[PDB]
Amino acid sequence: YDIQAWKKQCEELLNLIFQCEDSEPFRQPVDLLEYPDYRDIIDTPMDFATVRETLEAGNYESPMELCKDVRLIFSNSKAYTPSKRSRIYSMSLRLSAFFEEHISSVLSDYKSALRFHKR
Ligand SMILES: Cc1cc(Cn2nc(C)ccc2=O)on1
Repeated sequence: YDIQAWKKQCEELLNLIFQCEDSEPFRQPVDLLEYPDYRDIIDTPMDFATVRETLEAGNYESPMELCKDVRLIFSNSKAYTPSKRSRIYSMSLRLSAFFEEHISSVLSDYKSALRFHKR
């Protein structure tokens, strides 16, 4: 029932994501010089360095907020892909499965801890 435990758990999961080869296209903001129409398709760019920085700055109140930003990385990849068979989009689907597999217990533990706090 540790209300704060999610933060270190998210730091560790981000470290695992950074060591994954599938995260390479998502580690830094999408290069607007290489994809000049990116902002015509994507309203809110997101990447894993921005997520890690937001977490380290103490600018996430809960793992749900972190999860919303990570999911935005994947939805942006899906929205920008010209094909569901593209390399970057295919990497995003594997990385998303890995993320969802690991974030589930973090969210469950946090919500359980908060319910215990308000019992
Ligand atoms: C994340 C992310 C990276 C890209 C942009 N992109 N990158 C390459 C190498 C080829 C096609 C292409 O669309 O789009 N979202």
